Amino acid sequence: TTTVGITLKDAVIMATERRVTMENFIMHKNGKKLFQIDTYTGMTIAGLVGDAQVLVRYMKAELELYRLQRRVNMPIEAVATLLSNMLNQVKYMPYMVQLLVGGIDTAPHVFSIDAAGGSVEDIYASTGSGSPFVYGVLESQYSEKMTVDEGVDLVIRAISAAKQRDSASGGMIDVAVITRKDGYVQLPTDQIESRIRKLGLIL
Amino acid sequence: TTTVGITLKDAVIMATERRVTMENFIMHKNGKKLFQIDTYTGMTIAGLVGDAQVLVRYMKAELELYRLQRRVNMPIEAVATLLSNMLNQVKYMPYMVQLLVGGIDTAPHVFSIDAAGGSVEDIYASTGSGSPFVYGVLESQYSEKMTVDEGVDLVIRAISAAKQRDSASGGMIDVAVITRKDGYVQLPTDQIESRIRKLGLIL
Amino acid sequence: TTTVGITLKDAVIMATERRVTMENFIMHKNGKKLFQIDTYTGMTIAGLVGDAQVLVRYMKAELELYRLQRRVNMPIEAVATLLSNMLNQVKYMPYMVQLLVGGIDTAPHVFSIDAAGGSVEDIYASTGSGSPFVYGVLESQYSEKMTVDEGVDLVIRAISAAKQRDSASGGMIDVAVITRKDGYVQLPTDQIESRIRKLGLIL
Amino acid sequence: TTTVGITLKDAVIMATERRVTMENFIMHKNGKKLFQIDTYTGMTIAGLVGDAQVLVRYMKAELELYRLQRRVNMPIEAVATLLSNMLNQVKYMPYMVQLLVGGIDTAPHVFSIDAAGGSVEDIYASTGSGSPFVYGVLESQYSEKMTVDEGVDLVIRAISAAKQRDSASGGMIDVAVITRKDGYVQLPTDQIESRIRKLGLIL
Amino acid sequence: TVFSPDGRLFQVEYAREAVKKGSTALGMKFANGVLLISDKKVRSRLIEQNSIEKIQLIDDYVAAVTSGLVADARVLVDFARISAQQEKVTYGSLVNIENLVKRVADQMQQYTQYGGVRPYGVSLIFAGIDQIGPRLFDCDPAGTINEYKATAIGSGKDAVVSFLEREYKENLPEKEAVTLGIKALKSSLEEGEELKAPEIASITVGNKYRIYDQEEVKKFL
Amino acid sequence: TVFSPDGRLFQVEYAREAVKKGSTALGMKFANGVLLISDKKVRSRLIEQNSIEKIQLIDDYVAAVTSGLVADARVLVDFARISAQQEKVTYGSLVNIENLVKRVADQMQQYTQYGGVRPYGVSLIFAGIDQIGPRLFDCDPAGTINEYKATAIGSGKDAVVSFLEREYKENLPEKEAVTLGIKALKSSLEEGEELKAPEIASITVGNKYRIYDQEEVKKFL
Amino acid sequence: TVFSPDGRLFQVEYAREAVKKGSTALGMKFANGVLLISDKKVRSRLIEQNSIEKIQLIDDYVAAVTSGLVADARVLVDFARISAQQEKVTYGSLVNIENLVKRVADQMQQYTQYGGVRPYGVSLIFAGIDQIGPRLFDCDPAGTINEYKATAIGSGKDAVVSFLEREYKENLPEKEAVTLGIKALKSSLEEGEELKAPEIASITVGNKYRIYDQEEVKKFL
Amino acid sequence: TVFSPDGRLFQVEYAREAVKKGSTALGMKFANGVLLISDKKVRSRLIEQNSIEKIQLIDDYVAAVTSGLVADARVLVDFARISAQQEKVTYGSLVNIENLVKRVADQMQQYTQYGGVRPYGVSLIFAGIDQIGPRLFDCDPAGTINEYKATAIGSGKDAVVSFLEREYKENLPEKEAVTLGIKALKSSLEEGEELKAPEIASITVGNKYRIYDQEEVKKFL
Amino acid sequence: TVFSPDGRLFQVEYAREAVKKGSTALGMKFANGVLLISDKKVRSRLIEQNSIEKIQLIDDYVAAVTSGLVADARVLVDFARISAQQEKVTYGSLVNIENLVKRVADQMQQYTQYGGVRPYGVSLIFAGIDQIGPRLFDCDPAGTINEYKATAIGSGKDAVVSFLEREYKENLPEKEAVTLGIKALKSSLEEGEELKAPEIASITVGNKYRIYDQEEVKKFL
Repeated sequence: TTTVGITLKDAVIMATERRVTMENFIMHKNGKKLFQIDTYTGMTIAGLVGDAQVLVRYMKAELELYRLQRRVNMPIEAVATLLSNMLNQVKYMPYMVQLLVGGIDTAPHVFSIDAAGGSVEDIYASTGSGSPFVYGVLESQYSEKMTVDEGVDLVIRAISAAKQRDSASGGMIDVAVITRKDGYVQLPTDQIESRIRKLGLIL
Repeated sequence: TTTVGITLKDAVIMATERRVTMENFIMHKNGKKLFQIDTYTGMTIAGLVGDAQVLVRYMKAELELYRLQRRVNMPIEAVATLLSNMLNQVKYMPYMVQLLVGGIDTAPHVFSIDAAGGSVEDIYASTGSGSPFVYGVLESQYSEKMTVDEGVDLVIRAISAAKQRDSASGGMIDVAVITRKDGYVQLPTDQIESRIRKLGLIL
Repeated sequence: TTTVGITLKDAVIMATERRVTMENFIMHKNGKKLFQIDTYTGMTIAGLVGDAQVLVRYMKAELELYRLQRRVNMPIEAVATLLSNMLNQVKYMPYMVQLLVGGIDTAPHVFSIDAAGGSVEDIYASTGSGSPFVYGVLESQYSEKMTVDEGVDLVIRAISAAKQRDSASGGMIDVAVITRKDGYVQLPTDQIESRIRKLGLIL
Repeated sequence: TTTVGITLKDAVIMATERRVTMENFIMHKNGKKLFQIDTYTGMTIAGLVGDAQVLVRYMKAELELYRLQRRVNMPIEAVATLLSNMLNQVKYMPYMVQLLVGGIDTAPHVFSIDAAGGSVEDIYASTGSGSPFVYGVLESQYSEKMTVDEGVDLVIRAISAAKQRDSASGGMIDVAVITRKDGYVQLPTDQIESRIRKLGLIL
Repeated sequence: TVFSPDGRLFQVEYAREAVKKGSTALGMKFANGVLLISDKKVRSRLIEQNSIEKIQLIDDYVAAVTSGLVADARVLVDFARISAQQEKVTYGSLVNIENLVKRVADQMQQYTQYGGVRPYGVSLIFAGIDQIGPRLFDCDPAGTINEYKATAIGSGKDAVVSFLEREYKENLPEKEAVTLGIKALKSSLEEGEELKAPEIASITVGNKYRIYDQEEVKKFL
Repeated sequence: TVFSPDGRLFQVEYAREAVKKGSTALGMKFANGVLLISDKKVRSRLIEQNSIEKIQLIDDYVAAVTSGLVADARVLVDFARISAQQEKVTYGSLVNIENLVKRVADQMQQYTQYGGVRPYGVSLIFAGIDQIGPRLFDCDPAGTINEYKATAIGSGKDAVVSFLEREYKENLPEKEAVTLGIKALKSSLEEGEELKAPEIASITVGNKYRIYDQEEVKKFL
Repeated sequence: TVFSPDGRLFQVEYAREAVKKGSTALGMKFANGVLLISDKKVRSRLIEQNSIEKIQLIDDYVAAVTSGLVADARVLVDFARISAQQEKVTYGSLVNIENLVKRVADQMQQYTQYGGVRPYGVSLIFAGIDQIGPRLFDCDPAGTINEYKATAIGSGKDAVVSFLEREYKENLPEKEAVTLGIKALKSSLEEGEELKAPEIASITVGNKYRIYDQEEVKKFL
Repeated sequence: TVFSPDGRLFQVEYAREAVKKGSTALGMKFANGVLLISDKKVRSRLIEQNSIEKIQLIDDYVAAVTSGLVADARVLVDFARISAQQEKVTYGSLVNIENLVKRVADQMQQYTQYGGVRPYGVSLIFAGIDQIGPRLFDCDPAGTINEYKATAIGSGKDAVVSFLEREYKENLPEKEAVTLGIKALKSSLEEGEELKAPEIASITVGNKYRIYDQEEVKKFL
Repeated sequence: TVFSPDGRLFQVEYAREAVKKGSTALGMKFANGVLLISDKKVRSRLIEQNSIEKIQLIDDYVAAVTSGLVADARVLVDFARISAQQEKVTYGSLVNIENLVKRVADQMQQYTQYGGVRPYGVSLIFAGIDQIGPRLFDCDPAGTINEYKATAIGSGKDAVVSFLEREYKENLPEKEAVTLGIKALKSSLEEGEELKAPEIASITVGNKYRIYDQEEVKKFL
């Protein structure tokens, strides 16, 4: 399982593949690891499914409530922080999970969060089993001067690479791009596999 | 022990075998692993009996209460999520069990749940000691364009196979098919063994 | 220590031997392992004495109270279930015991209950140290077309065999047959030892 | 340490030796291991002194209180049951002890209770570091057709045997006989040592 | 709540008043089952009709109808509901319904003596078929429970109870039974002529509860 | 609940009134056992007859009958029931029945002094045979308990108590004992002529309780 | 809070009074959705206009409006909010809206009997579309709940309710529906002529709620 | 319970009233022990004689007799029983009896000031021989305790106490002591001539309590 | 605290009285910030001048001023203070100031219904700039909260509120806004001519709060 969030100009793109496995026993081919969490933000799950899912629900509801009560959306740094607090608070009986949360408020952001509530922002970050491989192609071809369209390709490549060197990753790679103009939008399956074909990639 | 849920067109089929053992000492030849849990939904138990049984009872009552109070049946993704929460909430002192819940609300569904509250939907999934062997024949011959009858056969064959390669599974295999039209219906013992015979299978 | 329950036509027969030991040091030659628990129901204890005993008392009273309050006897499946709930609810600090509860409500019944609340009904079942040996003879000569007399002998033979091959089992074997006509009746010592002799058995 | 209780016709005899040691360091030559617990009942302690003692005080008082309130003495099986419940109720942080309680209500009795609350009645039974030895001569010379006097001798013999082969047992052997006629009566030290002499025994 | 110099709990008495001011309902055992019937008196056109169900199921084999403080009634019903589930999950089957009602009754009885808390201003009747057979019980604010052959509650209790007291037919087959009932209900509250649209449901040994549809009831009306 | 200037608990007194307005019942030791009898005064045909059992079993060897606030009584009974089991499970045997009644007596006594709570408006008598022999005790709202040779409770207490007080025969054999009793019961409440159908049960040393069937009781009636 | 000799909880009655002195609002089902409309009566220029929102959202598919003690209404609203999230997080979906109102209702019913605590002097109505479809419920201080085809609350309840009671049109398409309502709202409280600025919001099956903008409402005004 | 403007707890006073209306009993130290005696006044033939024991044992070497509200007395006695056991199990021996009474006294004293709870309406006297020698103490509802050479309690307190106050003989040997006692008791309550059957028990240093048998008591009678 | 027959909480009303008897203060939104102004009326020369600060900071970007029972006011403020910190520590920033005030209000509303406790006899106003912009809220003892363009509180509320109600200039720049303010404050309480020394503080979007020094305020004075 590999996911990645990347920041650029006036957008943030998040993508993951979706193979859920039990050791070597790949039991589920189409899991879901990318979730819209708020009008202008998404989250990627990686780690132990149970812990991940309930955490997504909490976050989701917690956000919606805040919105209503404050009449405004919660800032990304704020959501990251809340999540940081929740995780660390129970560090000694932790939600074995690795979260990546991205979104755009006044500007784009993407924070990497660990099971002990350690929270840090970067311009792009990968999470999960295939992390290294992607971190390689990213360290290699990522440029802040890229277009939202160039990005989606990069991302797709990056993951397709990790899909090659990591048995724990696989299945249809899917991406969502969130911008202030159109909000959080998840690209259409066909369009994605199309770029795959176009890029000469596989699976 | 082996169970299997499968999805197709406008129905879902679930079946299991029924041998209950203590290591190699096969102590009970006719246990029950298939349970109807609501008018349009069923559940398969796999793992430690004590934990499994109590979970089936809780599930049973909880849904019935709900039906009465909400005047409508609880959706499949809902029961699964409910179950998910229950299990995860106590992951540190888990119900050693592996559940498969299928049913049909607006459409057929079947979810795989693990002892930590990890829940995931697929088009078919097997559970228990003989899962692999069935995942094989299923992966080999399952087609979503199958008829409710072709399915019931497929399942019987799959389970039979596992019965061949797994000493933990055994006994009379039994299936229940659930459709919106007739609801949850458990096939008559003779009709099953009949199919066994016709299929040239054994036991 | 060995106990056995056997179901037939319109009755349930239950028997156990009665040697209580501490490893090899056989300390008590006459313990009791068969107990009537209600007008039409009995139970066989096997495992840790302390736990077993207190478990029998709770069961005893709980049933009596139920009878008075509901004006009817608790159904066998019901008592099994209660026991199940009780046991499982404390799985992590279990009553190290193995119970067999037989009786006759609308029809005969016999349930095998484990220290984890696993409860399953069979047409006959053995419990205890020598279970294997008796499972052997039973598997060999039991027939649901037997008369309650043939049964009482079968049971005596079974336990007798076990006594041969298991140093943990011993002492005077004693049986109780329960029927709707006469209720729970425990056979007189002499009658039991008489059949032993006639059969050419021993001890 | 070795204690023994024996049943015969219309009386119950109990006796123990009285050496309290700390491994090989025999530190207390005259401990007390026989206690009258009620007008017509006694108890023999064996195990960890501290636990034993507190257990004797509880039992003592609990008994006296019951007499006063119920205007009748507590039956032997009752006091046994009581003890049983107490001990098992704390099996996981047990009173490391082995108690023998005998007495005579409508008839004589003698129960063996273990640290897990397992209670069983026999016609005679020994407890302690030297149990086996006594169980030997007892198994050899005990006869229910004996007289209270023959008994007292038997007991002394037994304990004297155990004292020979078990370094943990030792010191003056003392006995108390309890009958309905005279109640619980502890035999005079002299009368005991005299019998020893007469029997050609030692210590 | 305390005793009057005449040995009475005035608060519980007053609570009874509130139930008298409630709608009228009744039930009776018949051939091989039991049936319930409540007068569904409606006002405005703006009310969502059926939604004002007076007869509520506790489980497929047991229903109850209530009269008195509506809020109180509801909470009381739900208590019965989870209580029903409780027994099932522990014993694996609700063997004797009489026990279910006893438990909800004790609940009520508690507020009859535990100081600081107002008594449940409601009475209700349970009916359905259990391990023993068709059963019918009623329960007042005091926690008093009784089993009947037939009975009623609410406003027109006295009236309707008498009619039955005189014209109740032992093992009346369902169709006639529901008739005798609707007639009895009628006579009672029918000082105001129009019976309106009564709410009726019934069950018979061997199967689950059946609620009568608008047309079917209109047939007996 | 507090002391009046004359040293009395008015609330407890008022409670007593309620029990007076309850049904009449009695019990008495005889030959080698003891019997209990209560006047089952029924109203409508619509009541489920026997279901209104006044004599209740606490255990095969001990029963009790009550008079006063029906609700309070039931709950008090059930308490006595579980309380009985308790002794059995811990000691392995209910050796002295007096204790059981004592424990239920104390429950009541508590409400006699613990501030914010109304006293149990009910009195009952327990009878049965224990380790000592046949036993008969009565208990009031105050938690006062006494052992009798014979006694009654409820409405016609004074009347029937007197009858016995005069014509009670010591070791009267069962058949006549029940006779003297029913006669005594009759006299008392029988200002209204018809004794109706009495509820009677009896146990004798050596075995379990026996409840009299409709015909058998009608034989003495 | 206790029962009056006539079977009434005076406190709850008094509470109702407080609600009558509250702003007027209403709601009604229409074509394929439901709408809410409250009379936003403003005083000083110094008030921050819109900030005094009477129609509040519980969740994108369910809103509710309230009348009575403002503080009590708010706290109650928030309760409904978190309670909504609860169902969403456990079941994964708020399937039946009727349940949400039921929960808040019971919250309120508790203060009707648990001694030391003043009842919630506020009534409110919930409206939105759930799994069943468009739904409309009202709730009083007594915890009483009912589903409607259309209804109102606050000061001009009686008035406006009658207007609808007469001129309510079953499946009225949004535009006309909002018209019939504003007219109805008008007639009622409009003893004082000026309707001022009404607050209105509507949702239809298939999508999220929509709040009407100042101009859009002024169009119907 | 609070202070009157003259510094008195009226409730404790009223409680005392209740003990005055109780039976009459006494006890006195004599030769080498102490003896207790109470007037066993019986009514009906129907009472189970001896069962109405007034002198109760706390432990073989200590007994107490009580007067006042029967129930309270009972509960207070059991308390003293377990409390006696407590000292035995912790220290291994009830060295000073004075301490036992002090604890139960304190138990009573708590109700004298702890708000919402009625005072124990009973007075009792403890007698027995402890490590110090033969001892005699009395205790009232106020928790006041004192040690006597002889004293009485209950109804005829004032009378019987005066008799002793005048004719009490210091080291009177048992036989004469019990006589002096029974004489004193007689005179007192004996405004009604018949002394009936008194209940008497005595213990002497060195051994356990001895309860007199019907004939033995009838010998001094 | 309970409802009067006309639906009012007399205790909360009375509380309001206590705040009317407090000092006068006000605030209003202006150009691109908001200001707070309170009449600092002093008595003895012996007071430590400035130490009697009426305008208090909750955080560098939000202050509040209060009126009514001083003790209540203080405790309520500290609550707001820690409450503020709380949001910062969990979310990392106080995004919406409206929320802060809601919390402190809810704290007040609880004492409006939770039995045994006296409501907070104080009202206060919160002002500062948050994520939305410059904001102004007032809060009364009932827990009622609203946002204003401008408003006052304390003794001269009605007076100063009217003056603004009439002469309030929408986007008035600071210097003139404070002027209009001090003018309005004057008129009101200035039945006693001398305005004494007003306490004034203001903040503008983009930065932290600024408290006016003695001379700066004296300049507008």
